[PDB]
Amino acid sequence: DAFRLIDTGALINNLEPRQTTSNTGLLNKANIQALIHGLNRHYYSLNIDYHKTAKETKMLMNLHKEQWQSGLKMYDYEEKEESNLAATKSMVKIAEQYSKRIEEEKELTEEELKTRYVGRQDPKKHLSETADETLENNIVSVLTAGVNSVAIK
Amino acid sequence: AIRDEIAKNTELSYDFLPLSNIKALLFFNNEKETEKFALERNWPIVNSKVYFNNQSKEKADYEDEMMHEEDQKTNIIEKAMDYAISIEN
Repeated sequence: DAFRLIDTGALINNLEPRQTTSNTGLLNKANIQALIHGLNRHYYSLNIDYHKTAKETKMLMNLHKEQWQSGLKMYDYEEKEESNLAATKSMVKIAEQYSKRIEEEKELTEEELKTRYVGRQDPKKHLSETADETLENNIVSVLTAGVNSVAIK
Repeated sequence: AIRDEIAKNTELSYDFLPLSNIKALLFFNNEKETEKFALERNWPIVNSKVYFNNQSKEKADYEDEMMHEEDQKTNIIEKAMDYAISIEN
């Protein structure tokens, strides 16, 4: 945060509005009590913006030589095996919760439905997210193996 | 018409028939006419034995060059590409 003194003289004659003229008025007001008291009775707090050239931006942004090469680098295959097995197993356990849920859960009063049938930590949604993340990955996995084989030989 | 239907069949079964057997299935009345038909059927009969082995293999190799041809043959590469654009549409 950045600050610039105010003169006591300004505050005594109540001439302080001069310093806060023609502005958007966005002031950080985080931190109060003694700190804020001191600030109001001594300095003025105003915004900080960060300006940078696009030359600077690009140098920083650029990463490794091996960055643009990585797609033919591939995971060790013992880990892909492990991952395939973990996902099939996990969904099974949340699927139990989901079957129990739609036994009933067609009455009334929203919040009660969620406590009765464990609609909190909702199983349908948590399952839909895991199922898809794993599905997309497995497309990437195959894609790399086939390409590696064929491109090189 | 009978001779062409039978001719087709006997390839998938076996590779070797004697001269007599070729004549009997296809119902030729002359043994020499048999050997003549074999050339026209693009089969070589050599030393009294058919060698169905040549042309059949040759035809498949020839069929393999044509143009329709990528999606009909089906590439595993293509499967990933088609799957993605479905989703993202």
